[PDB]
Formats: sequence, structure tokens, C-alpha cells
Amino acid sequence: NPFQFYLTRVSGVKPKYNSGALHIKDILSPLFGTLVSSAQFNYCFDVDWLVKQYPPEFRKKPILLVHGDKREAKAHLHAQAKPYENISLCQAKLDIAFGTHHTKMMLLLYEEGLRVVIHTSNLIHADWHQKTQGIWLSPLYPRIADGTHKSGESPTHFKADLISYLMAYNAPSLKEWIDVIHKHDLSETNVYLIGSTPGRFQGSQKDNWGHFRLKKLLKDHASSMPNAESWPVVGQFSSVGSLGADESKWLCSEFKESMLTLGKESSSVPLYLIYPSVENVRTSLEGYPAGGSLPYSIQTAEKQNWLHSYFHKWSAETSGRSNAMPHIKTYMRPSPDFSKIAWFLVTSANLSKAAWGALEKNGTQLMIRSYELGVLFLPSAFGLDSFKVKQKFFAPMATFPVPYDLPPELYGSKDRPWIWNIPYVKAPDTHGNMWVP
Ligand SMILES: O=C(O)c1ccc(Nc2c(-c3ccc(CCOCc4ccc(-c5ccccn5)cc4)cc3)nc3cc(-c4ccccc4)ccn23)cc1C(=O)O
Repeated sequence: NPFQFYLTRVSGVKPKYNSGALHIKDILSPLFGTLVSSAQFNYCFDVDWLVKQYPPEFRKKPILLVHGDKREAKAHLHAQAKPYENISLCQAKLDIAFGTHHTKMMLLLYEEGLRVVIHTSNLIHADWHQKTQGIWLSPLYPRIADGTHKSGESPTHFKADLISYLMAYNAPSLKEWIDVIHKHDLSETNVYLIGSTPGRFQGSQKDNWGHFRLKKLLKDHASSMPNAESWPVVGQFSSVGSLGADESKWLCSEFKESMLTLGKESSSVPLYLIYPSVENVRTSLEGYPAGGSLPYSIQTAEKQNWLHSYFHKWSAETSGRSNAMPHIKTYMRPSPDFSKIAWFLVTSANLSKAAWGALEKNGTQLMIRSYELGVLFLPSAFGLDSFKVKQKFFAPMATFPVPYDLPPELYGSKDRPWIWNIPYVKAPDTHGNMWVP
């Protein structure tokens, strides 16, 4: 395979379904490189746990934690890291209300080169234990020799785009990492970076971030096909924001419109949204506690019951992970019979305006509240017109490993979306327990 897309290891599936999965301990192993320094971008951290995932010989190498916590939460994180003198922290600025630092990324500097890991897991034990999570592993990027002048740039512009993403933090610890990236050759990179950063973007900057970034890439580097209106859009996520009083206010206006872009030429496109039902969660490996990582509040949901008609159950027989609740987020464009896809995105971005951006000022400005990061797989970046869907995830190799089942299955009439702050007391979970928030 050329895609280097992995799932995390799941405790409690047959070994067949972890062959070619990665634990965090595998990613940080000396076999991946001799670590000199690392940066861990994430949302939440168990620092004691995190240090123990590094090889013992690497545990005193510098670590930078990039987070968005403020006030007492920030103090709690500093207290966590205080026993480790090699740990530094970078507080990502969140100057728009209700924003989050969701981006999950490792920068791994080695004696041998540099690696970038863009993934979906928090740095806590539960996120790597029994959840479905996604990982993109960059190649080992070699250092550009001193005195050599070359860009180190890929046909997907990944090196400049990652530097641009880091530049938006305006942080001195991240300028150091930008200078590291400058000295390495990233030209083998075959994915496109799609980031979100907080701000209000107008003019050309509108295309830099969020769903306008996706739209720009699809217009520039994908082609439309006959019957394109028959190719569905699939979105798959672990958290749901307030989308408005009906589908026209954001979901099916600007968001779907960016998602259905293909090529430069100018809607009945089916939209499938995949989000765990209550029954998905109850019968999962973790039981109801899996719902602690599926944040959808009743206050949000009761204002948009229209949305739940779009919802499809989580099912992942293809990867043996139907009972491993998803914390991965993915978006893709399958063919009408789901046998091919026009592109695939793995990201931190949930189904929210905060993550993807909402148009403001008469459609001229894109406002984004949060930091998000994902990578986009486009057939053109691999010399292809489309990707064939891998029928069994772990089983040619121009075949893309979609980690859950197609077509997605609509909720039944008795199903309900998982809502994390209401009780479930009708039927016990796989550990014998109810859910009482
Ligand atoms: O599904 C996603 O992807 C996603 C969705 C939301 C999100 N964070 C978020 C939350 C929120 C999320 C999770 C919790 C659970 C407690 O903490 C987890 C934790 C903490 C510590 C430890 C620990 C530490 C040391 C040792 C051992 N253990 C372990 C686990 C609590 C809260 N509540 C919000 C609310 C908003 C919001 C609010 C108002 C308006 C608009 C938005 C936004 C984000 N919110 C993070 C993720 C993610 O994974 O990045």
C-alpha cells in the first residue's frame, strides 16, 4: 500500500484485526527512528501515561505539548507536566469564543530525519484501548544537507502548507519546529493538508482553511464525472455541534456544497452521516462509558431533530470494529454503488461549524473557531482517476482501506443518536451497567 493509513490497535478483537494496526507504543518505537525531540498536538493529555508510551531510552528527550486549555484547566495540565523537566507546553490561542484545540499531530524529530503523524486519538489510555481511531504516517523525511538549496516540497504542497498551519499559532516553540521542517525534504508526501485555525478569513485567505480549503482542493485536483450528482457524500464523526433550525442554514447549503465539489466546472446528492446510535454504544466493547467520548448534548440535539433523519449506524465488520466505537472522523465521496471513491479525508474535524467554518458578512468571510487538522487522499496524487474500495480492511494495492462498512445502514425507527448527558436505564451495557450522568 502507498496510503499509510492505519487504525489503532483494539484490545479484544482477534489478532487478525490488529495485524497492521498501530499502538502509540509502536509509533514511538526505536524502529521508527531514533528520537531526538517531539511535539504532541492534542486536546487532552494524561501526561504520566503519555511519558510511559515513549521507549525508556527516549523518555527524557524534549517533549512539547500543544494544547488549548485556559485558566484552571491550563493550571491542571501544567501540574501534570511539572514532574517532567523535559516537557514544555504551548498554549494555542483561542481568541474566538467557544473554540477548541482539536488537532491531533505528532512531530517526531530523529537522528535519521523527521516524521509527521496526523491522527485522531487523545493522549489518554481510553482513546487507544477499544476505540476505532485513524492514523496517517508520513514517510521518514531526510534532512537536506547543509549548503544544499532545494525546496523539499511535494507535488501536494504539503511542506509549505504544514508550515502555514504552524505559523498561524504565532508561537515561539512552534517557530522552532517550522525551522526543523524547513531543513527536511518532504517531497515524497502524497496527501494534501486540510487544516482549520481560528479567525475570520476573507479574500484569498478564505481558501486556506476549513471547508473552503476542501472545496478549493477538490476544484483544483479532482475531476467531475458523468452522473456526479449520483455520487453520495459520507461524513463520519464523534461529536455534533449546533447546525441551526433546518438543513438549509448550514449543513445542506455551504457544507454539503463544498463537499460535493469536483473540478473547475459549475442538488440531489445523497448525504450519509454516520454517528453511533444508543444501541451501538450499549453493545460496544466499552459499554456506555464509550459515550463519554461521543459528545452530543441534549441541549444541542433537541434543537435539530431534523438532523437525525440523516444518521446511519456505526458498522465496521470490514475491520472487525463494529463494537469499537469511533473516535476517528472521516469524509469521503463514494460512487453510487460504493465500489469506488473520488477522495477520502481523515481529520479531527467533527460535524460542527466551529470545526469546518461558517460563512459570515454576506458570504465573503469564513469564520472558524477551532484548530483542526486532517489529510486528504486524492486519486490524482497517486496517478489514478478513482480509488477502488478495499472489501476487507486488513485483507492490487491501489485499493483504499475504508475502515467501516458500505453502504451505511440507516437508523431504525427505534434507534436514537447517542446523547451523552441523559440517562439510559432500560437495558444494561456489556459490563452490566446503566448510564446515569
Ligand atoms: O469528539 C471529539 O473529537 C471531541 C469533542 C469534544 C471535545 N471537547 C469538548 C468537551 C469535552 C470533551 C470531553 C470531556 C471529558 C473530560 O475530558 C476528557 C479527559 C480529561 C482528562 C483525562 C485524564 C487526565 C489526566 C489523567 C487521566 N485522565 C481523561 C479524559 C469533557 C468535555 N466539551 C466541549 C464543549 C464545547 C462547546 C461548548 C459550548 C459551545 C460550543 C462548544 C466544545 C468542545 N468540548 C473534544 C473532542 C476531541 O477528542 O478532540
